[PDB]
Amino acid sequence: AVGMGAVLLGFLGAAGSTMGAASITLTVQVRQLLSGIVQQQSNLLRAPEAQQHLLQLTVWGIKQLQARVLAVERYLQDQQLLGIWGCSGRLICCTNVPWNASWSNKSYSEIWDNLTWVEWEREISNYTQHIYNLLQESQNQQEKNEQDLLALDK
Amino acid sequence: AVGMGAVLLGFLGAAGSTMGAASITLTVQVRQLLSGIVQQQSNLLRAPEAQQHLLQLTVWGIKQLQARVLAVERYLQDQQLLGIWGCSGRLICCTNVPWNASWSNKSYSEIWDNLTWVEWEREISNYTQHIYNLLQESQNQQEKNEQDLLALDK
Amino acid sequence: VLTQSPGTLSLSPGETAIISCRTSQYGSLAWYQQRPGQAPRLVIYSGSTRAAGIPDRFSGSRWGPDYNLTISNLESGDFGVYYCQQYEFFGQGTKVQV
Amino acid sequence: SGGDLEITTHSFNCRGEFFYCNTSGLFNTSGLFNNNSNDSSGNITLPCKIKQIVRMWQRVGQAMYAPPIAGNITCRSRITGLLLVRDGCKSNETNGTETFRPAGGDMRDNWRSELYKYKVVKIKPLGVAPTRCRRRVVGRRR
Amino acid sequence: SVLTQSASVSGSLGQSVTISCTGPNSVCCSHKSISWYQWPPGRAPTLIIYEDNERAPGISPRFSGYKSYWSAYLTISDLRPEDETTYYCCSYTHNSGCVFGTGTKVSVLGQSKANPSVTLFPPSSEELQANKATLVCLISDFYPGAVTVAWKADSSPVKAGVETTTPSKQSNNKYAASSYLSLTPEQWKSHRSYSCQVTHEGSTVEKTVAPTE
Amino acid sequence: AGDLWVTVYYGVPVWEDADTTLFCASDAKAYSTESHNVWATHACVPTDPNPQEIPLKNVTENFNMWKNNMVEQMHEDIISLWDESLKPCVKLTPL
Amino acid sequence: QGQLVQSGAELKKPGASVKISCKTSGYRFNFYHINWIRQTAGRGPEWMGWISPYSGDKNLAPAFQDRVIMTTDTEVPVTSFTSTGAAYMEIRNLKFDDTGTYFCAKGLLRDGSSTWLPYLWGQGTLLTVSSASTKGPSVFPLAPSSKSTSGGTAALGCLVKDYFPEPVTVSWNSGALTSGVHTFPAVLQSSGLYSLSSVVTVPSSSLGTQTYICNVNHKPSNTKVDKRVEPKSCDKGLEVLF
Amino acid sequence: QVQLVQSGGQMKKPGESMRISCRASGYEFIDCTLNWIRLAPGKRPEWMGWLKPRGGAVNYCRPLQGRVTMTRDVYSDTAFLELRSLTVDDTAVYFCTRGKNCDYNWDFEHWGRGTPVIV
Amino acid sequence: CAPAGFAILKCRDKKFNGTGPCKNVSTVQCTHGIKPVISTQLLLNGSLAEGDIMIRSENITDNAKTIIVQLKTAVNITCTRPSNNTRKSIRFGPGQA
Ligand SMILES: *[C@@H]1O[C@H](CO)[C@@H](O[C@@H]2O[C@H](CO)[C@@H](O[C@@H]3O[C@H](CO[C@H]4O[C@H](CO[C@H]5O[C@H](CO)[C@@H](O)[C@H](O)[C@@H]5O[C@H]5O[C@H](CO)[C@@H](O)[C@H](O)[C@@H]5O)[C@@H](O)[C@H](O[C@H]5O[C@H](CO)[C@@H](O)[C@H](O)[C@@H]5O[C@H]5O[C@H](CO)[C@@H](O)[C@H](O)[C@@H]5O)[C@@H]4O)[C@@H](O)[C@H](O[C@H]4O[C@H](CO)[C@@H](O)[C@H](O)[C@@H]4O[C@H]4O[C@H](CO)[C@@H](O)[C@H](O)[C@@H]4O[C@H]4O[C@H](CO)[C@@H](O)[C@H](O)[C@@H]4O)[C@@H]3O)[C@H](O)[C@H]2NC(C)=O)[C@H](O)[C@H]1NC(C)=O
Ligand SMILES: *[C@@H]1O[C@H](CO)[C@@H](O[C@@H]2O[C@H](CO)[C@@H](O[C@@H]3O[C@H](CO[C@H]4O[C@H](CO[C@H]5O[C@H](CO)[C@@H](O)[C@H](O)[C@@H]5O[C@H]5O[C@H](CO)[C@@H](O)[C@H](O)[C@@H]5O)[C@@H](O)[C@H](O[C@H]5O[C@H](CO)[C@@H](O)[C@H](O)[C@@H]5O[C@H]5O[C@H](CO)[C@@H](O)[C@H](O)[C@@H]5O)[C@@H]4O)[C@@H](O)[C@H](O[C@H]4O[C@H](CO)[C@@H](O)[C@H](O)[C@@H]4O[C@H]4O[C@H](CO)[C@@H](O)[C@H](O)[C@@H]4O)[C@@H]3O)[C@H](O)[C@H]2NC(C)=O)[C@H](O)[C@H]1NC(C)=O
Ligand SMILES: *[C@@H]1O[C@H](CO)[C@@H](O[C@@H]2O[C@H](CO)[C@@H](O[C@@H]3O[C@H](CO[C@H]4O[C@H](CO)[C@@H](O)[C@H](O[C@H]5O[C@H](CO)[C@@H](O)[C@H](O)[C@@H]5O[C@H]5O[C@H](CO)[C@@H](O)[C@H](O)[C@@H]5O)[C@@H]4O)[C@@H](O)[C@H](O[C@H]4O[C@H](CO)[C@@H](O)[C@H](O)[C@@H]4O[C@H]4O[C@H](CO)[C@@H](O)[C@H](O)[C@@H]4O[C@H]4O[C@H](CO)[C@@H](O)[C@H](O)[C@@H]4O)[C@@H]3O)[C@H](O)[C@H]2NC(C)=O)[C@H](O)[C@H]1NC(C)=O
Ligand SMILES: *[C@@H]1O[C@H](CO)[C@@H](O[C@@H]2O[C@H](CO)[C@@H](O[C@@H]3O[C@H](CO[C@H]4O[C@H](CO[C@H]5O[C@H](CO)[C@@H](O)[C@H](O)[C@@H]5O[C@H]5O[C@H](CO)[C@@H](O)[C@H](O)[C@@H]5O)[C@@H](O)[C@H](O[C@H]5O[C@H](CO)[C@@H](O)[C@H](O)[C@@H]5O)[C@@H]4O)[C@@H](O)[C@H](O[C@H]4O[C@H](CO)[C@@H](O)[C@H](O)[C@@H]4O[C@H]4O[C@H](CO)[C@@H](O)[C@H](O)[C@@H]4O)[C@@H]3O)[C@H](O)[C@H]2NC(C)=O)[C@H](O)[C@H]1NC(C)=O
Ligand SMILES: *[C@@H]1O[C@H](CO)[C@@H](O[C@@H]2O[C@H](CO)[C@@H](O[C@@H]3O[C@H](CO[C@H]4O[C@H](CO[C@H]5O[C@H](CO)[C@@H](O)[C@H](O)[C@@H]5O)[C@@H](O)[C@H](O[C@H]5O[C@H](CO)[C@@H](O)[C@H](O)[C@@H]5O)[C@@H]4O)[C@@H](O)[C@H](O[C@H]4O[C@H](CO)[C@@H](O)[C@H](O)[C@@H]4O[C@H]4O[C@H](CO)[C@@H](O)[C@H](O)[C@@H]4O)[C@@H]3O)[C@H](O)[C@H]2NC(C)=O)[C@H](O)[C@H]1NC(C)=O
Ligand SMILES: *[C@@H]1O[C@H](CO)[C@@H](O[C@@H]2O[C@H](CO)[C@@H](O[C@@H]3O[C@H](CO)[C@@H](O)[C@H](O)[C@@H]3O)[C@H](O)[C@H]2NC(C)=O)[C@H](O)[C@H]1NC(C)=O
Ligand SMILES: *[C@@H]1O[C@H](CO)[C@@H](O[C@@H]2O[C@H](CO)[C@@H](O)[C@H](O)[C@H]2NC(C)=O)[C@H](O)[C@H]1NC(C)=O
Ligand SMILES: *[C@@H]1O[C@H](CO)[C@@H](O)[C@H](O)[C@H]1NC(C)=O
Repeated sequence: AVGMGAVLLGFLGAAGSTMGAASITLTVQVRQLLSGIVQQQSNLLRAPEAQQHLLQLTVWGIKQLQARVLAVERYLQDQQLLGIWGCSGRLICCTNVPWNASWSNKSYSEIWDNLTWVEWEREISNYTQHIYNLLQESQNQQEKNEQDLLALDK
Repeated sequence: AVGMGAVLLGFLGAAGSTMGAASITLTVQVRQLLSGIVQQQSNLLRAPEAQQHLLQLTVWGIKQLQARVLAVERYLQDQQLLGIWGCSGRLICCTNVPWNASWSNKSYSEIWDNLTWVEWEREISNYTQHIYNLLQESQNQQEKNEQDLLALDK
Repeated sequence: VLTQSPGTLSLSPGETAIISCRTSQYGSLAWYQQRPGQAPRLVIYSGSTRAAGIPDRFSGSRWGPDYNLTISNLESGDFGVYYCQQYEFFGQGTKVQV
Repeated sequence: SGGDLEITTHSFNCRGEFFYCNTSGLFNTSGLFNNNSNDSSGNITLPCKIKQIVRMWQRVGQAMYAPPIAGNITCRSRITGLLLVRDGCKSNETNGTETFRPAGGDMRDNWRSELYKYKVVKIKPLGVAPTRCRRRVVGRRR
Repeated sequence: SVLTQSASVSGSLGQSVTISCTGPNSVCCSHKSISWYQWPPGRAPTLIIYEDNERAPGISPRFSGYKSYWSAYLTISDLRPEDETTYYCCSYTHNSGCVFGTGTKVSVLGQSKANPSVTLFPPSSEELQANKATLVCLISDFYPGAVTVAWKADSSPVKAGVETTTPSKQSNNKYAASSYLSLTPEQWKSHRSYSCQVTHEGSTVEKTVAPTE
Repeated sequence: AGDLWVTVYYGVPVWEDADTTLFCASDAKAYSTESHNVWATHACVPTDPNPQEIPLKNVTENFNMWKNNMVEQMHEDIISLWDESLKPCVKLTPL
Repeated sequence: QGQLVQSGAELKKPGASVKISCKTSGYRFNFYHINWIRQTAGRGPEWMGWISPYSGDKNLAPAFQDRVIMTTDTEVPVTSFTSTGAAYMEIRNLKFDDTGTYFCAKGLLRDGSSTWLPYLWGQGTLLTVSSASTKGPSVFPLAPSSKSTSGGTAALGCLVKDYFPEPVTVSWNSGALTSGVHTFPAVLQSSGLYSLSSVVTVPSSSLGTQTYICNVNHKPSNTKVDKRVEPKSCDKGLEVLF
Repeated sequence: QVQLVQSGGQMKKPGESMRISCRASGYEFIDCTLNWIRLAPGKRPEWMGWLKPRGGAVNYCRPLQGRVTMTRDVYSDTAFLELRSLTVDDTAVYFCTRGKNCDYNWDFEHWGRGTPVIV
Repeated sequence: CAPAGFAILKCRDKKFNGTGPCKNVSTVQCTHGIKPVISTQLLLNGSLAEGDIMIRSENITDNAKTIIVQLKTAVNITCTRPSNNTRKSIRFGPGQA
């Protein structure tokens, strides 16, 4: 177990660690999704305007743009998803959806004190998108209930 | 009226339906804004790296990039707007702004049980951006009031 | 390196034939049939995997040093001599004829 | 055993001029080590051939003319690995042996030679798991 | 052990039965976590309970746990033929080895009965070629296991050379034993009738083999 | 009226094997802008002075150098840089 | 899926040294502690120590802190979440009453108040510390015997005699036949030797056709025996059917 | 589909040489490895050597080391093989052969039509 | 370098075979400095093996797949074109030379 300042530097640092221990490092994985791995000892000037010639159409030029856009392309998908689950701006979000033993019948400690996330995500590999569908179906049945409430509410 | 799992598949499915009924389908319209229309029976591998030649500068290559970026370009505008209205991460957001009969003087049911959204948005077509301006002006008069509060609060 | 057993064995269109092949060291084992005029056509290559246009009649099997090749419903169009390949090493060969 | 010059020789460039050195000397064999009283051992020199009009990657890409560098040139590289290929057929089981020869046909092996220790993965930040926490007005009695 | 659990407890099939564990303030119980193992003698144990309240994976809710300030307990309900083994408790901390209990053997009352399947064999030619010949008798598939032996050569109580084994439980959930008789081929030829009789809940069945009768 | 619910975590430390576009980063030590390189072009982003290599404790990962898109990526980059570099240069066909 | 396999049985002079093995498989080795427990002669079970394959952190009971020596090998990765590993225990200066069944057992959890807790136990490894020498199993075959002759059933087997120390592992038909087999225990005779019997319950029909062979072995005396059971019975007990 | 059309089988005499071509189609001639497997009366199908048409890289079978010479015109997509010091025993029908895929040469799904040389 | 949300994994095993598990891994966003050397038979100016010299192949038995050797200690090779060749510019218009 390391310090709060090291946690920031340790991208994928709780990969082989137990699922419960991984939660201190949620932010550091998130930050990587757009900015890549964090830099400590050196922090150069990352501002705009570094293309002073026709170099934006070269091999690397195109490649970089593709990598830049893909990076945000993907980030938004993850956000939009969390959004339509009603978990916007939450690194840990409780839902209305009850867990299913068919998905997994492990106790808290059988998971959180015994499994790594990739290990567990491999167990839930099959039932994942279906859950993603319930998460979203829940959110709707919530929005429905609100309009329901706005009707009785004069 | 269809099932929770069908609601997910029915993009623009409450288009001709009454405004009150459209609320169960808010998430499904949102998801389309970035990922397009959902796919059910088939879900292929949409990962990166499918451009193995100089094809990124061709007709379709450029066209795709334009469509990809425009898609997120627009998504953010809708978000940033909701954000500066104080409605971030909300599919239904209450405001402080009172409704104006000049905008519309229909009762709840005269709208929600009688109109489709596009039908209604056509009625409010004129007074919309002005509202968008009040929504934002409200948010500011809120932020002002908070700093006001932080001053008296020692 | 490959002792393609048995030596030679021809039989009727009804009886289901079986050809085996011993193995020295590990490696993908395939089979080919040399029909009249034609070239040795690939029929079974990885072991249990069939080639392009090969019917269910042909079926490969077994684990370890030995490996089998089985076909029922034999025909005059299924005549010719087979071979057992491993890397660049071939087997003796076994045939079905008149 | 054969092929384009670039494949049947050691090819490279020093300061821009492209070389084709006869690796025959490097592969005579000399496997049994006696050392000969540490004699007959200085440098081992390979005849090199030099060419200017040059086409890499075969068909993809055009032919290049390498302009000559004026004056004599010499570069020193460090040999960090080799690309070999085995002659394979049935031979004397006891006590026979296999022979190896150099190969340089596909440049991808040069790239595999350095990249072997790397692989790229995609990160999957979303994760889902059971918990005794419900939504709305409850997080288990509070 | 210092941590003393009960000697032996009796339970009734279908119902419950409890096992207690206790010792001085040191080995128990406050600020000490308690576990439970079923430990079928001759086989590797099985963890039933580990955090007093908590059950190991795949364990039935039948087995339940409770620790008071001075004692640990272990309820085991819907009793079965497999629960006739001996169980163990243990007191441990988050960073210290287990302090196993004294052990508790369990009896599941009100279960069915079975009769000892005898199979008497003669001393083979190899034995008779030594010359040292021994008789081989073996009872199996019987319970309750509380049985007793009585060999009879010409209806006489035999003493020297007669070795019996203590009855062991089986995969058939029943108890089984075995007894021998070491003599010479000269004695074997002959002393009337060499009988192998054994008793169980009154039923004293006999399976005899002799060289003449 | 339940016991356990789906709980959603963002920033979860998981990865899957993947093929993607890789851009280039150069050591930027090439002072001379005049004498510019065919592979380390101006489009290469400047290197990090400190290359941060994070040890993945408790992680065992399978590799296979013989099925690695990186080399095909690297290979096609190489031959594309070489082509782009003589694209502006003078044709010698009168010879 | 996990699996801990211990070493074979050993017979040691009192005052001698010995090292017991524990080869793991099916799970990540360094993820869990390996424990050591022994079943004493008259002291029941007895946790000796545990050790972390990952950190090397040991915890030895005061009793053995200067008697036994816990050590481990480095794990060999098999899959992303499985690895082989080996754990050891050298209990030197072997006193008496050390004769018993020695167990290794992997921990329960990876983080919590019960991480090291013995969950997956091994096979055991019977130790016999003694002056007494070693003696092999005098294997003889048992003739066929029909118990319920009215139906036609019967039983055959092999008798293991005059050996020490325990144990003896029997098998049938080169280690293939499993149905009807039944290995009985044994007792300490006056001399000191042990002696068991293994029965495989099969009728008197497939006698002259099917083959039955007892594959007996004894690791302490290092013997491996194969015996053919003779299909013959000159007695009034079985001779009814024919 | 791919196909490997071949030359006509010439008539030869011992102590001489022969050259038999093989034109490929339907695939990128360079990307995949081509072999030469001849078939004589009764003997196991004899592989002589593979040819990687990238840089003419080759690997000949031991008994044929000295006589065999596999080349290619990468422009006409033609595969060439010369065989000097002829014998009545090395007489056979010749088949240029490429594998199933470029990841493995030894599953010869694609054979060329036989070329019959007579000695 | 990989895009954001992606990462490169570096095998730090000192006696690595190429395929299979790696006990010692480390994530990086960028590959270390790799010089694009184009050479044949001999691999020049590259990375030596840490443990000892290494042989790698998809399967050695498949003679049709290249053996890739990695030395532990490098071997200097010094090549040269020793002649003092003077060069001339030959122009053909407009200024093309
Ligand atoms: C592997 O690896 C290895 C290692 O790494 C490698 O090798 C390498 O290589 C490299 C490359 O190639 C190299 O480098 C090079 O070198 C060279 C030489 O040097 C020298 O000299 C110089 C000068 O120069 C001059 O001289 C010479 C002789 O000497 C000649 O040859 C030349 O030509 C020139 O001439 C001139 O003059 C004259 C008079 O004299 C006249 O006549 C004429 O006309 C002219 O004018 C010098 O400078 C140098 O010096 C250096 O060194 C020293 C020591 O030795 C020092 O003292 C000094 O300072 C210097 O150093 C520095 O740096 C370093 C680093 O580097 C450091 O360490 C130090 O400290 C310092 O800082 C000598 O002495 C040269 O020349 C070159 O240069 C060039 O190149 C580059 C690139 O590479 C660049 O950058 C520059 O700028 C230049 O450029 C040029 O060229 C190019 C091509 O080449 C081009 O591209 C450009 O554009 C330009 O061009 C121009 O010019 C030319 C001429 O030059 C012409 O042709 C054109 O047309 C235009 O006009 C470089 O530097 C090295 O050396 C090597 N090393 C070894 C060890 O070997 C290899 O390669 C590899 N391999 C593989 C396979 O990869
Ligand atoms: C197999 O193949 C292999 C590869 O294919 C073969 O490898 C080759 O082996 C050869 C030897 O076997 C190697 O040859 C060695 O070369 C060096 C070169 O140093 C000289 O050049 C330096 C830079 O160039 C200047 O000089 C050249 C030549 O004159 C000019 O052309 C340049 O223009 C440039 O000119 C400047 O300098 C001059 C003055 O020299 C000025 O007038 C100009 O205006 C310019 O300013 C240069 O830095 C050196 O200068 C030092 O040495 C001078 C004397 O030579 C001295 O006057 C200088 O003051 C200076 O000394 C001071 O500065 C240095 C700076 O580092 C300090 O370290 C030093 O202490 C002083 O403070 C030099 O001009 C050459 O020096 C070597 O000579 C040594 O080895 C030979 C071997 O026969 C010995 O016999 C010599 O005694 C000598 O030993 C020295 O070291 C001893 C200690 O170890 C010491 O005790 C001695 O007293 C002595 O100082 C070699 O000749 C060749 O490089 C190599 N090639 C490659 C690619 O590897 C291999 O041979 C082959 N084998 C077989 C079996 O086939
Ligand atoms: C590229 O090049 C590479 C090489 O560089 C190629 O790689 C290999 O490819 C092959 C397939 O092409 C892979 O598959 C292996 O196939 C083996 C074939 O086994 C057969 O033949 C043997 C012949 O001896 C036979 O024993 C086997 O049957 C036995 O088991 C059954 C079930 O018990 C029984 O019914 C039989 O009668 C046999 O058992 C009797 O006989 C035994 C004789 O020794 C007795 O010991 C036994 O008690 C009984 O009396 C079978 O018919 C197969 O064996 C291989 O299994 C390996 O590897 C597996 C992983 O792939 C692993 O899961 C297995 O457990 C086994 O591992 C063994 O060795 C390691 C060594 O450390 C141990 O750690 C293991 O625990 C295990 O050893 C124990 O178990 C043994 C059996 O009980 C026992 O003898 C031993 O003492 C230990 O107790 C494979 O499945 C092969 O994996 C590839 N790699 C290697 C390295 O070989 C590759 O193909 C090529 N590429 C291409 C495209 O071709
Ligand atoms: C391929 O071909 C190549 C070309 O032929 C070939 O390249 C050459 O290889 C050699 C190696 O064999 C290169 O290195 C040389 O090594 C000699 C031995 O090095 C030992 O000494 C080092 C320094 O020791 C300091 O500390 C000691 C502590 O007491 C002192 O006693 C020393 O006096 C010295 O003092 C320090 O402190 C002083 C304080 O007052 C200070 O002044 C002084 O400058 C210095 O800082 C040790 O570090 C080293 O040991 C290390 O490694 C071992 C394990 O290997 C560890 O156990 C140790 O703990 C330690 O980490 C060695 O014991 C050097 O003598 C030789 O000196 C040159 O460099 C020094 C500066 O370092 C110069 O001052 C000096 O003039 C020498 O000339 C250099 O400069 C000139 C002018 O610029 C230049 O022309 C010349 O080429 C050279 O660079 C040198 O370091 C050699 O440099 C390579 N040359 C080239 C051109 O590349 C290659 O090996 C071939 N490879 C193959 C595979 O074939
Ligand atoms: C990679 O994989 C590996 C393997 O899976 C992972 O390692 C695992 O990490 C977890 C969590 O760190 C471990 O669980 C913990 O185990 C310890 C065991 O205690 C041992 O160490 C004690 C000291 O620990 C410090 O020192 C060691 C170096 O030795 C450091 O490595 C540690 O980090 C600590 O800084 C030591 O005191 C103990 O020894 C005893 O006996 C010896 C011999 O007689 C004496 O010398 C000692 O004095 C002592 O008497 C012992 O050897 C537990 O202590 C932990 O329990 C605390 O935390 C639990 C929750 O996590 C909680 O349930 C416990 O009750 C306890 O709670 C703490 O807080 C309470 C708050 O009220 C306090 O009241 C309480 O007293 C206590 O302070 C925990 O169970 C795994 O064992 C370990 N796995 C292995 C195989 O070793 C690793 O995490 C993975 N990831 C990475 C990135 O590496
Ligand atoms: C820590 O997590 C691992 C999983 O990575 C747990 O291991 C798993 O345990 C179960 C039994 O508890 C093993 O078998 C199961 O069997 C039942 C039938 O009896 C079957 O229905 C299940 O699907 C499952 O197969 C399972 O194989 C095993 N997994 C592995 C990879 O070994 C482990 O128990 C957890 N630790 C604790 C203390 O709970
Ligand atoms: C999750 O559920 C499976 C069954 O779906 C559990 O399997 C147990 O297997 C043992 C084997 O002896 C049975 O006795 C139990 O009755 C089974 N339990 C159930 C609930 O059926 C498995 O143990 C459970 N836990 C894990 C971690 O997989
Ligand atoms: C190897 O070839 C080199 C060529 O430079 C020569 O000097 C050397 O004598 C040769 N050795 C043998 C054993 O042929």
